[PDB]
Amino acid sequence: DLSLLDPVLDEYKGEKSNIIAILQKTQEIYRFLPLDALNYISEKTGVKKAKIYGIATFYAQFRLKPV
Amino acid sequence: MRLVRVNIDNKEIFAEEGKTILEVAHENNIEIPHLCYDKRLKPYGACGLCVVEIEGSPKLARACSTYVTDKMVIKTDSPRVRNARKMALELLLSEHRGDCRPPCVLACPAHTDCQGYVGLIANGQFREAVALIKEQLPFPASIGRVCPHPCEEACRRNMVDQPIAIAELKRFVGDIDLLDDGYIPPIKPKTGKKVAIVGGGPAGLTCAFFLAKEGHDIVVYEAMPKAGGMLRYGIPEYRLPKGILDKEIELIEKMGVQIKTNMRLGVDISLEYLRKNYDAVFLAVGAWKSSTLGCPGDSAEGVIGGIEFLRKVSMNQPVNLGQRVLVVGGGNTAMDAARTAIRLGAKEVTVLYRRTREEMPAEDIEVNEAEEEGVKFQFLVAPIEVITDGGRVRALKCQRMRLGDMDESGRRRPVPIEGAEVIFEADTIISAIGQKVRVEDVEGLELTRHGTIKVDEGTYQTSLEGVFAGGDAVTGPKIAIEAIAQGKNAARVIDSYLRGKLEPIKEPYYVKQEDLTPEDFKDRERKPRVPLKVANAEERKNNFREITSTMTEKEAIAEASRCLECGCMDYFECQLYKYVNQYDVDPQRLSGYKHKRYEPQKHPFIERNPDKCILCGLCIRVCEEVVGVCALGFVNRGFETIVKPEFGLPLEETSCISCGQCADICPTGACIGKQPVAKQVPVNTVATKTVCTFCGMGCEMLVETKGNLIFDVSPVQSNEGMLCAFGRFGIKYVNDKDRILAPLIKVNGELSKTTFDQALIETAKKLQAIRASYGKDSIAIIASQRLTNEEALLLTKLAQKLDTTVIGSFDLRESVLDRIFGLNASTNSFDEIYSTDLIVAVGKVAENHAVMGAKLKKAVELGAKLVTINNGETRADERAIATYKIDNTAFFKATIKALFEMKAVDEDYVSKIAVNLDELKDDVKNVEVTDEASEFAKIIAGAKTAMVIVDEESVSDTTIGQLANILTLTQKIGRPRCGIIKVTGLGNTQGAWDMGIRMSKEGIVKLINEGKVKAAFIVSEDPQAADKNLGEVLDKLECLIVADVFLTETGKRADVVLPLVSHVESTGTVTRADGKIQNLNLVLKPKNGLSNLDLLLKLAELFGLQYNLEKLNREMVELLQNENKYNQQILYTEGFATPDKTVHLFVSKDAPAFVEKAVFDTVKNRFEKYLQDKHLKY
Amino acid sequence: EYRLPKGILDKEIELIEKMGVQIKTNMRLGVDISLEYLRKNYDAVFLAVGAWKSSTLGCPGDSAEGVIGGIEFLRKVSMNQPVNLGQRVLVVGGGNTAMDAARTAIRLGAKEVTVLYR
Ligand SMILES: Cc1cc2nc3c(=O)[nH]c(=O)nc-3n(C[C@H](O)[C@H](O)[C@H](O)COP(=O)(O)OP(=O)(O)OC[C@H]3O[C@@H](n4cnc5c(N)ncnc54)[C@H](O)[C@@H]3O)c2cc1C
Ligand code: SF4
Ligand code: SF4
Ligand code: SF4
Ligand code: SF4
Ligand code: SF4
Ligand code: SF4
Ligand code: FES
Repeated sequence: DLSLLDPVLDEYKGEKSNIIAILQKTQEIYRFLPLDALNYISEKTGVKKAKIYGIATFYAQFRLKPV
Repeated sequence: MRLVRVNIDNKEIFAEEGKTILEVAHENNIEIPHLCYDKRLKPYGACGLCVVEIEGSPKLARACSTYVTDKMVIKTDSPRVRNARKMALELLLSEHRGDCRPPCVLACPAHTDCQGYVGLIANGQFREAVALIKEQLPFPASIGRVCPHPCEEACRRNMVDQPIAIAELKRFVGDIDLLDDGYIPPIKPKTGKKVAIVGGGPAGLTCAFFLAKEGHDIVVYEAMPKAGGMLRYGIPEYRLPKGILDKEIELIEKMGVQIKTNMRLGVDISLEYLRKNYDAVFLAVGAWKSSTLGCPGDSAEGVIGGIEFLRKVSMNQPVNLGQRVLVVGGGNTAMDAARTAIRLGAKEVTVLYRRTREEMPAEDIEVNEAEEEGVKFQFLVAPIEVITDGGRVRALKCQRMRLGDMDESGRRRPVPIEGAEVIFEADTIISAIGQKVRVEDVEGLELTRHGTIKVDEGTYQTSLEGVFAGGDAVTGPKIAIEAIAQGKNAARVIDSYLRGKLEPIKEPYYVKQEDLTPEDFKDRERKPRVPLKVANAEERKNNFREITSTMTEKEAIAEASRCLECGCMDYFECQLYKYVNQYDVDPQRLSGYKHKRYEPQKHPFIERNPDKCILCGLCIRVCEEVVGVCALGFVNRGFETIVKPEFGLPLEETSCISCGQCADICPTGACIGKQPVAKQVPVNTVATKTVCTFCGMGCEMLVETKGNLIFDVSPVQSNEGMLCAFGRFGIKYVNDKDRILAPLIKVNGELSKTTFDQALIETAKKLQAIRASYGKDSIAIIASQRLTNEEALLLTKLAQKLDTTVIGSFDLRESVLDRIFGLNASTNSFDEIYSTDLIVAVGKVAENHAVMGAKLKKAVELGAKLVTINNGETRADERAIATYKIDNTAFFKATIKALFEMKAVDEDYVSKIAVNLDELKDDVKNVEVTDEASEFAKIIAGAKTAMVIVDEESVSDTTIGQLANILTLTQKIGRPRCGIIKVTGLGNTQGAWDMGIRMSKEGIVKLINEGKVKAAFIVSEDPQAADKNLGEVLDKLECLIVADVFLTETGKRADVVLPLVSHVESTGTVTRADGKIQNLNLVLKPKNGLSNLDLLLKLAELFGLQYNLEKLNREMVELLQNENKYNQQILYTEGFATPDKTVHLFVSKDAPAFVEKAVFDTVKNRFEKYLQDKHLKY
Repeated sequence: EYRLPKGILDKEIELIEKMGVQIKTNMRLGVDISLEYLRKNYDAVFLAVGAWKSSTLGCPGDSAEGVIGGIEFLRKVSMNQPVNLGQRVLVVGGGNTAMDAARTAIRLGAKEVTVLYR
């Protein structure tokens, strides 16, 4: 699913400096960061995809594997 | 500004303020290591190689970030700095998984670039392979014939099927080189130094070869009648023919070496003579005294030394053999003597060795071959007595021995067996148990206990000052390549000594992979080795004809294509290797866990290797800061960090545009750009600066070639130092083997090859027949826009000679700017993008031209304002203050009306400089002003200076005319930093238009359709492939003549097909999109020997036109001057080029703003099709 | 050219020039060079000008446009100069000039060529 992130992306829109918060909410929702969800975030907010992957994999709290 | 006074390495410098220490040291010839520093990017500070010690500061300061202040004392080579850099390099090496030089190169005693010339053979560059061999081996063919090839024992292909036939390939290329005139390396100017070399063997000849290259005067004193050493008087003719040796020695003599034969040291020449009249003396006498049998009766007649017997045989001197011959020994001498005796008519030849077969110093192949020829062997047998009856040897008594214990070698020691004795009947006994240095030749020298000359290791210097030694005279009997390596090292040392400073040989440190196992090559394709052609044993045991024969060219290429390419492709341009060589790095002390993350990729251009990444971040920083695509990024954190594309996807699945900047900026070969050649090979190339011709930005580049093949392309650090996908990677068509090199004419309804004269005659007669039958203006010339200015001018001259005004191009769009301003040209230059206040990028400016996208990014970063007008998404919309998505030119009419309404147009001045203003006001009086148009008008009016960048190949002419109107109304034309710049689609569109090619595709097609044009002369265009609808149009031509690089789909239907050459094979002049005149240099000579200008000049001379490059250049200069366009950075400064000298404001009806069109240029269309097939962007 | 290729002629003339003969082209007697000049600075003068003036038709209207001399037409064709041919060509004569002109016109794209001999 991708509509679950629709409110979060609507709350943190207008500024591309809130990507960590969006990633944290996605991590809470899906219990992980699927590549399709990262793609949807990258498309919706306008931040480059490599930046998204870097910020996601920087922290040990974000894990990209299904539970 | 202020001038700061600094002191770097005890040298006072007066630098400028706001400069880093790195820049000051670079501009003052002080070397500071750096790995993560680029001039276009902000400082990073990762590698920590540029640390320098600044007086007054306790910590080492990075030279890439610290700014020079007044009264600064900087030490860039203090021991603290050296230790810091060495530790950083050791830490970087601890995580490095690479191979600086392949195991084949390291196993060769001469360290010949085996991978290099093998790969050059696999590409068809035989002369380059020979030249690479001669950098370390002056005798390719001779050594390739006779060498145990230890390199094949270390070849990594042993782990897959079978080691590469390196010796066979070297012999093949040596034979090719000797067949024609041989290759002589360049000779440095004469240094006035005389060197005396004693001995004409491999060591002495190698020293002469590598000292004559330095410009010294070389004389070689040789005792024997002919030079060659044991390569001539040792190795027999069936293994090394003497004609090859003579040819190689003649090649050496062609370099200026004077070989005085029949001169002996101590007999004809004394050592004092050489020491007095020569600066340096190199002794290569070799071991020329065979060991005696060491048993009673060894002096009996019928016992002869092995090397003496072989020398007598080679010299054709009479020897005394018999029916029964025994050879005592197990080396090369014993086997050669046995086989020579077999070929000299001996009925039985038996070789006696004191050890067993396994410990035989001779090669297994030689022993097996001798067994096939008929040599018998006795092992574990040593001589103790010679039974002679009447002064002649009758037999020999041997004592059988057995392997008792270990020895000095540590393998096994043979000891005698008591009570075991055997009598072997003997008519001849050849004692070949080894050779020793002749004591007479080495008089007055300190001798090693073994009998060889004692020299200082690493300097090859004897006890006497100025006297050097090497080869078998120093090391004892070894293989020939060891002697050649000794000669080369001694030559380098002697050159250093002659220059004044004697420096011992220093062996570089290489990064090598020792954890490799065959399981790493389980996926490689298994290919059979080249067969060895060996003469039949029965037929070869009677003559001295050569046994093995050289491989064929097809077999050589197939064998060289089996190479695994073990060595690093970035070896000759890796800076990490240079730095670890500059510092005494000890990597073993810090070696530990090392990542293995390299997985092969399918990208056709860029190859990434995580195992050689030093994580400097340069690729990421250049893809993000300069290019602006941001397709790379860091992944993970800490020791696990890795540079990966977007979401770890393959580079083709990301937004990467294949510019190659990441490959060009990488220091340590982790990211590389694949060479446009058949087989990848790390070679030392030569770089020539030329100009890209694939669009009008005219980016300069350095083409790096080796032979007649292009091996790489690098950007020039002019501004952003960037190249797009085309300029960087589409140069691959130069090496393409599908290029036509000979003309084709229609015989019996089929195209077949002919000569240039006949083809050009046929072309001229066909054009003349068309003109005669169908009258004037019946021949169309459709010339590509990648030709030089001279070629376009010559085509215009020829069109005048054919009485045809149809001179145009299928890539040419209808012009609007010459009807407004007077000239179809860009008003300003690319240098005013940075200094303009507002930039209006119209069309796919960033997408089509990546370099222009980077330029716009830099300009906006500098302070400019960007407004992008397009229909779809653009990469420039990230930094644009206003973005407009339009599809009609009503937007520009509404903008004009909005400008008029807010009184943003000074009507007095505009009416003074621009006629046709009442009609424009009437035209825009009825359109409806939208919010977007009003905002754009407010932006345009509020800008002091404005530049309109228009992608000509994706923007309709109505849009260009409307933008010209907008610029004229707001008075943004004819002034510095204001104007319109057209980015043309091809390299020389502007030059072609200036020369006289000004007919669009539509006009030519219409003329053909009406039947007015009956013949076409297409120069490097592809109407058939690019457009299907043109296929019927080309059916209306009676005669079609095609001048193309490739046999295109439109060249297959022509009557005459003339071959063209690439732009790197043709010198001339091109014109940038802004009007700048640039020079096309000659990177390579034309493959067929005829340039495009030469071909067109021949064709024109067939019509009576006497022209050349200089005359055409002069006419081009006069043409540009007559239009006031020559060397003018800003156009219409004084007045516009219309006859009224006023602006004819563009009044027209609405139309689509942007158009999508194909590319008719052959090479650009082919590369675009290639990129589309590979799913790549640009 | 289909009867005598000009490459062979060029090679033979180059062979002649290799003997020391200096061939000054584009020099015309009476226009660039006067006979007095040659008679003054040369011991002997040999004139090999040849017959280079085609005969006119000798009938009224021979000067009308579209009527061209045979050797002049062949010289224009050989020099690759543009000639004004047409669908219909008639050659008046019966010598080598007439046949060469007819065959050249056939190869130059004329639909029908007719030779008129008295
Ligand atoms: C029978 C035989 C077979 C061999 N087969 C092979 C093989 O298959 N593969 C391989 O790799 N190697 C082989 N070798 C080894 C190779 O031939 C030698 O190791 C190599 O040639 C060493 O060359 P060098 O210059 O040290 O001395 P050499 O070539 O032995 O001699 C150098 C020169 O010194 C000259 N000289 C000697 N004394 C004087 C003096 N007083 N004044 C002036 N000049 C003098 C001699 O005339 C000679 O030309 C073989 C050697 C022998 C003897
Ligand atoms: S990247 Fe440089 S240091 Fe590493 S193996 Fe290749 S050449 Fe050697
Ligand atoms: S000279 Fe001998 S060791 Fe060196 S590359 Fe050739 S065959 Fe191998
Ligand atoms: S495969 Fe090629 S590069 Fe590797 S060791 Fe063999 S010859 Fe050298
Ligand atoms: S080639 Fe691709 S990844 Fe490399 S710098 Fe260019 S756009 Fe970025
Ligand atoms: S791949 Fe990128 S980060 Fe790694 S060494 Fe090359 S340029 Fe530096
Ligand atoms: S932008 Fe144009 S000139 Fe520059 S490299 Fe690309 S194709 Fe060549
Ligand atoms: S820290 Fe300055 S170049 Fe790396």
